[PDB]
Amino acid sequence: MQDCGLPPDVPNAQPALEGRTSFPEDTVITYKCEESFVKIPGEKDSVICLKGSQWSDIEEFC
Repeated sequence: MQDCGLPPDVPNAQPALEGRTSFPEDTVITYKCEESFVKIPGEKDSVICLKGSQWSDIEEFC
């Protein structure tokens, strides 16, 4: 369906979901590093809901 489920689990980061569990195609979700963690400059900190109900890849960035 034209919707993705929960975004991937990134270690030491938490996504901002704004109170929802389902996201429409092209939805961009940004992660914030957890306490005692700082984002690594020049790294992706968000994912996007693409076709097939699949999220784009994201690597640990904290």
